Amino acid sequence: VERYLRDQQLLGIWGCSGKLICTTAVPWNASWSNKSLDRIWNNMTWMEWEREIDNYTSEIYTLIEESQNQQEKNEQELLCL
Amino acid sequence: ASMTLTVQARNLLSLGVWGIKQLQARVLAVERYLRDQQLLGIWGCSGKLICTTAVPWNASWSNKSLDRIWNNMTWMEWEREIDNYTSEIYTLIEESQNQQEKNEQELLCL
Amino acid sequence: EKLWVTVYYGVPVWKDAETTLFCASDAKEKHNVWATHACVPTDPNPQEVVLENVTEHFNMWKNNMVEQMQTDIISLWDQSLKPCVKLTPLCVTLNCKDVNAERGEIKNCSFNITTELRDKVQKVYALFYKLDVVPIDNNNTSYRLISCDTSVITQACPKISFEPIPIHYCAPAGFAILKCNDKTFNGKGPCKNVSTVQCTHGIRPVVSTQLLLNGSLAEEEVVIRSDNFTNNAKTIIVQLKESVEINCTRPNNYTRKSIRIGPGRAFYTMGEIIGDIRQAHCNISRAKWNDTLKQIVIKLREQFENKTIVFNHSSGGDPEIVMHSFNCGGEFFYCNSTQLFNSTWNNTEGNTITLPCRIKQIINMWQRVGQAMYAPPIRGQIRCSSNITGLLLTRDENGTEIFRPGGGDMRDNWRSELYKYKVVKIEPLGVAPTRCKRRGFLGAAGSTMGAASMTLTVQARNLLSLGVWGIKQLQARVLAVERYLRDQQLLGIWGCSGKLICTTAVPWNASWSNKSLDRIWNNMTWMEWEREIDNYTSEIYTLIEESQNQQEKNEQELLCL
Amino acid sequence: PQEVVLENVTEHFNMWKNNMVEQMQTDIISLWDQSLKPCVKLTPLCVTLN
Amino acid sequence: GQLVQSGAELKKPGASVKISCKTSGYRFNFYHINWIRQTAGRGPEWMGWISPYSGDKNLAPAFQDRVIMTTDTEVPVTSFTSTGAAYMEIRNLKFDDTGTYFCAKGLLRDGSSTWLPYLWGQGTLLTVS
Amino acid sequence: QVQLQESGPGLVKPSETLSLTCTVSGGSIDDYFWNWVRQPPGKPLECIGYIFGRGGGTKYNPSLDNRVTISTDTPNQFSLKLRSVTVADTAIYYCARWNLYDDDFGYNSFAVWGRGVLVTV
Amino acid sequence: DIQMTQSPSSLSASVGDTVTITCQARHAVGKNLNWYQQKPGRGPQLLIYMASSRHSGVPSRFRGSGSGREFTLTINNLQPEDFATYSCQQGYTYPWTFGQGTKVEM
Ligand SMILES: *[C@@H]1O[C@H](CO)[C@@H](O[C@@H]2O[C@H](CO)[C@@H](O[C@@H]3O[C@H](CO[C@H]4O[C@H](CO)[C@@H](O)[C@H](O)[C@@H]4O)[C@@H](O)[C@H](O[C@H]4O[C@H](CO)[C@@H](O)[C@H](O)[C@@H]4O)[C@@H]3O)[C@H](O)[C@H]2NC(C)=O)[C@H](O)[C@H]1NC(C)=O
Ligand SMILES: *[C@@H]1O[C@H](CO)[C@@H](O[C@@H]2O[C@H](CO)[C@@H](O)[C@H](O)[C@H]2NC(C)=O)[C@H](O)[C@H]1NC(C)=O
Ligand SMILES: *[C@@H]1O[C@H](CO)[C@@H](O[C@@H]2O[C@H](CO)[C@@H](O)[C@H](O)[C@H]2NC(C)=O)[C@H](O)[C@H]1NC(C)=O
Ligand SMILES: *[C@@H]1O[C@H](CO)[C@@H](O)[C@H](O)[C@H]1NC(C)=O
Ligand SMILES: *[C@@H]1O[C@H](CO)[C@@H](O)[C@H](O)[C@H]1NC(C)=O
Ligand SMILES: *[C@@H]1O[C@H](CO)[C@@H](O)[C@H](O)[C@H]1NC(C)=O
Ligand SMILES: *[C@@H]1O[C@H](CO)[C@@H](O)[C@H](O)[C@H]1NC(C)=O
Ligand SMILES: *[C@@H]1O[C@H](CO)[C@@H](O)[C@H](O)[C@H]1NC(C)=O
Ligand SMILES: *[C@@H]1O[C@H](CO)[C@@H](O)[C@H](O)[C@H]1NC(C)=O
Ligand SMILES: *[C@@H]1O[C@H](CO)[C@@H](O)[C@H](O)[C@H]1NC(C)=O
Ligand SMILES: *[C@@H]1O[C@H](CO)[C@@H](O)[C@H](O)[C@H]1NC(C)=O
Ligand SMILES: *[C@@H]1O[C@H](CO)[C@@H](O)[C@H](O)[C@H]1NC(C)=O
Ligand SMILES: *[C@@H]1O[C@H](CO)[C@@H](O)[C@H](O)[C@H]1NC(C)=O
Ligand SMILES: *[C@@H]1O[C@H](CO)[C@@H](O)[C@H](O)[C@H]1NC(C)=O
Ligand SMILES: *[C@@H]1O[C@H](CO)[C@@H](O)[C@H](O)[C@H]1NC(C)=O
Ligand SMILES: *[C@@H]1O[C@H](CO)[C@@H](O)[C@H](O)[C@H]1NC(C)=O
Ligand SMILES: *[C@@H]1O[C@H](CO)[C@@H](O)[C@H](O)[C@H]1NC(C)=O
Ligand SMILES: *[C@@H]1O[C@H](CO)[C@@H](O)[C@H](O)[C@H]1NC(C)=O
Repeated sequence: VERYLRDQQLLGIWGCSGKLICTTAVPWNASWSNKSLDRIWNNMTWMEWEREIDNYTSEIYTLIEESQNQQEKNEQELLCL
Repeated sequence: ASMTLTVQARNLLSLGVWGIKQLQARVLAVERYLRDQQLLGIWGCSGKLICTTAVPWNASWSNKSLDRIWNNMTWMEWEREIDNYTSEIYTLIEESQNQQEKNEQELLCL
Repeated sequence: EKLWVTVYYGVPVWKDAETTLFCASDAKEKHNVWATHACVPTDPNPQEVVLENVTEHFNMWKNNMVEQMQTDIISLWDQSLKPCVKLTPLCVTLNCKDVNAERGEIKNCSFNITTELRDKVQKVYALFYKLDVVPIDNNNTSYRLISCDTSVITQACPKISFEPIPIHYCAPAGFAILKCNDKTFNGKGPCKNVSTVQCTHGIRPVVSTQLLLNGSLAEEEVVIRSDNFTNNAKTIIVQLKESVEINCTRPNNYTRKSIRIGPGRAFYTMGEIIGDIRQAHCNISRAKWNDTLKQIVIKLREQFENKTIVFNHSSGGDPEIVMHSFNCGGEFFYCNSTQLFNSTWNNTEGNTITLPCRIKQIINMWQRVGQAMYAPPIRGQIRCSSNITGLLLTRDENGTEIFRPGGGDMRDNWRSELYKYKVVKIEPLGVAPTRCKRRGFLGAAGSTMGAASMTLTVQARNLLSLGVWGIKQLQARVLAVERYLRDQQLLGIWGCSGKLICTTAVPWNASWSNKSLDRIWNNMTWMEWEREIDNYTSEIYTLIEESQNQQEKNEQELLCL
Repeated sequence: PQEVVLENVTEHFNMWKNNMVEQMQTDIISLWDQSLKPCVKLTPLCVTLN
Repeated sequence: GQLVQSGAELKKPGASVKISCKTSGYRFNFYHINWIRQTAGRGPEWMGWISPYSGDKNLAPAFQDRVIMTTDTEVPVTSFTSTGAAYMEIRNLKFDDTGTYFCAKGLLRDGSSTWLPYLWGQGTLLTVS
Repeated sequence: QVQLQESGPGLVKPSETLSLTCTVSGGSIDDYFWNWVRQPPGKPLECIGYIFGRGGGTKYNPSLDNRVTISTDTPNQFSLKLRSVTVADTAIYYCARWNLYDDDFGYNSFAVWGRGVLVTV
Repeated sequence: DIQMTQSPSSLSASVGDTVTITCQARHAVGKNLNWYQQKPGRGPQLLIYMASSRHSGVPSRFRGSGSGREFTLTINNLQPEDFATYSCQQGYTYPWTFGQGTKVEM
């Protein structure tokens, strides 16, 4: 129960609660991985990709949660008047 | 503060005297978070960190301008100021949601 | 015509289920045997929504609450006696002589106690009742305690009180208690006036046999309840309108001496006789009992046809089984209830019935063997003031029915009270056809489909969310959270992130229900509908999951490119 | 540790009323009693000593 | 569901009559029960409907001072069925009141067509001569 | 593999003493109640009495007006003495082992029965 | 003493059927009931002790349960070796009364 709640909460803060694949507004920073989509999607396994960018992964998580969702979610509330 | 309210949300889920106690603590945390999710759900604000509700600010609670409510006041001062009336706000939100939902489509689209 | 499946969450539906309920005590410490600490404080005001149009079927004789109460009271009794002194070094051979006066009921017994000091052997004198003392030889003076050879005798702590306190049982989240508010209810059958309560009325767990002491009374007439009424050997619970009164007294005044067993442990026993040796003479007003027997035999003639009804005493045997047994004052009485059932009715001496009673200290409770409790004596007279509230009758051949005071285990002492309450599991999820595409709790349960679909909010809000009682509560709460996450995951896989009412757009086949929307959203309760589509529930659920989410998800995956 | 300093906060700390303290008190007593519990009692040695 | 009525009856002018309707196999409380009379010389007409849940009554305008309707309380026999009864009494019979009186159980509990009679009995022959 | 064998006369006239002996094979007598029981024809089994261990406390069915005495004779034989036997006492008599301990199979039950001997009058 | 009765007094059954025997106590006995099997030429055998525990070596098919004064022995998948006289006994008060006995016939 704890693990499932952790995953669902993490999806919730990112605004992706109802999607298996969700697209965010974070631009890809080349310092995380400066590789083309052919060099990623047809070269690596998910294991290799996840090991490659672990600390960078934590950085991505804090960026998706901290700014993108919140900035897109507060603006809306001030742009409906 | 109203920009840094998603960092205070990913940390609500982390025999013998260190037996029942730890499991109780975990079930406690889980129960609190599930109750808060249920609260947001029944009000119809699921999936939203902040949600906007039909209810009109009665102004009896705090006859203060937004320039002073949202600047000059930290969240602690606001909670102390409006602590007494919180029950009323929640009740308003609930009933308002209810009306905002049953009369909206639940009957038109039945 | 163009109908689609719509999923409704918060439906007022239920099915019979068995679970563990939370015990609640009146707000109003005394270390009372049934611990107050285990049970939560009661809500100041209970809520009793008067469910209208709901006619539920109740059955006292298949009710898991009664067995749960038996288990809970046994557990609390054992836990309350857990830290008290265990009388291990008192099986010693006792040299006993009859007390010079009842005759022979109290025995002056000498014995050698070998305390933990282990450099002395102390000869001590104590009085024991005859019932707790058995011979061990052809010598008329040598005896032992009655049950100390095949059991471990636990002394009850004198600080534990046995006074009844009303105990409530309250439903956990996810379940409900349906109360039958009828006045002449016969235990087993449909109930026309049903309400829903969070907790039951105050229940005094009074322990007694052949007769129910204290508690609620019937409102209309004396009520006679039995499961079959003809198999025999099935307790015929009798609830009365008016209460007779069992005033009971133990005249003898006794002094309580203490004998050291170990550092900080003492055996409390009977010191000497103060005053004359009298007998415990329970007084029941004969006239009132006359009236009660009349108001019972009339109903029994009504139920068993106009046969001659004879009230006989119980069959002879050992005192514990045959004789009535109070729990008054902290002293266990056993009263020879023979004068109360000595009448043939068909169709003059004295005005007060005096029942002799014998006091017993060593007891075997809950019909168990290998365990035994010693109740220490009480200094001073004990003066009860109880109230006749119910009877337990059992049947045994010239056209005469023989009723005797019988009974059973203590479960039958609570079927007499928890006869107007049932535990039901609520399953908030349901489906119904609609035209679209992508009051209190159960107050509208008896309402039609329409106008019950507008109150799901309250049912959804209020349905979900240390020691042995602690572990049971933890398992219960974890199970409730599991159930809640079952519902939430079912809603999520059906694409209802947060919508009590979520339309699916799955086609409404005509092999499930052929009824039109007017005959589906009116003329039926949610119960009848849920029963109707019961078989197809799995198929429908599959269609809501497989046919859409997957395809909708793939589609949305293909929309960004 | 992951300590985060709090800016613009003034809180009224008051020991001698901290639930932490009595919690650890209850805990030390519980552990000590549980640890001692299975060990041998010394009732026999109360016999008089020369 | 079944509705059973008593047999025929003959009375003189100026008398009064009460006729009883007994219901089995359906929940008497839920549905409105209403009375329809088949006249010999005019054809059928509507008398009125009664709602046992609140005891509410509604009568056609010609018979306010002629007929009074009352109802029994249902006795449950199972969870979703019950047996019950209704009674309608007419005062001051004339020759024109000869005809067949029918009960009828209403179609729906709610919606637009709750009032309408749906399920009918055999009819009771009242003769005034 | 504890076995019990009853022995004694198969015919006793009214009013003398009926004497039976149950012999324990396989194992010696141990701290379990050893019980005499009977089955009269057309009646349920009726407990007659029991003795504990090799000489010790006894108990006897109260509804026999003290006509029964049980004692241990040999470390693997015990005996039943029933006085003032009448015609009503014709029965098949069994000796049985009654367990006292809840850590073994057959707690509070006649785990071991003998074959049984028919005694008439 | 505590009177014990059982029902039915006798029943017939074939191989493979399920048989149910009800034992009723005149007074509550907790869970202290035993079920015994008797065959001609052989002493009684213990089937169940403490009203729900099978004795060692008893076939699994024999199922017995109950509480208070009411108990039931259910024999599923009746075997030819299981045709015997079944009796119930109490254990609370001494003398531990037995019961009339039910004979299972072919
Ligand atoms: C136990 O079960 C019974 C039987 O179902 C229920 O009693 C019924 O309750 C319904 C709902 O109130 C009654 O409905 C009738 O509805 C009419 C108007 O409502 C319809 O139309 C409006 C549009 O105007 C829609 O919004 C609405 O959804 C409906 O489609 C009225 O004509 C009726 O009023 C009658 O009674 C009132 C009483 O004061 C009179 O003033 C009117 O003149 C008129 O006679 C009515 O309200 C239905 O008639 C009831 N039937 C019976 C037999 O009582 C119980 O409510 C139910 N219990 C619970 C707790 O729900
Ligand atoms: C059905 O039961 C309910 C609940 O017990 C009854 O309502 C109570 O009626 C009494 C009458 O004196 C009131 O004092 C209570 O306040 C009512 N309780 C609630 C919770 O409303 C009701 O009368 C019963 N109806 C019947 C038998 O027709
Ligand atoms: C129980 O028996 C003991 C001894 O048999 C009694 O104790 C004696 O009581 C008398 C009363 O006059 C005293 O004079 C003696 O000194 C006591 N003897 C001892 C050794 O203490 C006791 O009184 C008896 N109790 C009852 C109620 O009969
Ligand atoms: C394919 O993966 C291998 C293994 O890590 C890597 O060395 C190589 O450069 C990858 N090729 C491309 C074209 O990205
Ligand atoms: C600013 O804050 C101070 C301290 O909370 C308060 O006393 C003062 O009135 C505030 N001023 C305005 C204009 O709101
Ligand atoms: C032990 O009790 C016996 C009982 O006969 C008695 O004779 C003896 O004196 C007692 N011994 C002591 C040391 O008190
Ligand atoms: C009552 O018991 C008798 C015993 O013969 C049985 O036939 C009958 O079916 C039972 N009735 C009910 C309602 O259980
Ligand atoms: C117990 O003492 C009280 C003191 O008032 C007295 O009334 C009573 O009679 C005494 N009991 C006996 C049996 O003498
Ligand atoms: C009970 O009745 C007897 C009759 O003699 C009387 O002496 C005694 O005081 C009565 N007891 C009570 C408690 O009323
Ligand atoms: C029982 O005791 C009460 C105490 O108030 C008294 O009023 C009543 O008369 C007594 N009953 C009898 C039958 O003596
Ligand atoms: C039952 O009562 C009758 C008198 O009505 C009596 O003769 C008979 O012995 C009683 N039976 C018992 C106590 O078993
Ligand atoms: C109750 O008293 C009567 C008085 O005749 C007596 O026969 C009977 O044995 C007593 N009952 C008990 C259980 O001692
Ligand atoms: C029962 O009533 C009869 C007849 O009045 C009487 O002789 C008998 O003694 C009564 N029984 C008891 C136990 O008092
Ligand atoms: C009522 O009690 C009286 C004595 O008060 C007794 O004579 C009478 O028989 C009793 N009534 C009945 C109906 O037996
Ligand atoms: C016992 O009955 C009397 C009758 O007046 C009543 O006042 C009293 O409250 C009752 N006691 C209980 C505990 O119900
Ligand atoms: C309403 O339900 C009842 C109960 O099954 C049934 O008799 C009746 O015909 C239903 N109404 C319609 C219009 O089908
Ligand atoms: C649903 O299953 C039940 C199981 O008892 C059966 O009686 C009923 O006929 C089934 N209904 C269907 C397939 O509609
Ligand atoms: C062991 O002793 C038992 C006693 O009955 C006997 O049956 C068995 O045959 C013995 N073992 C051997 C190997 O003979």
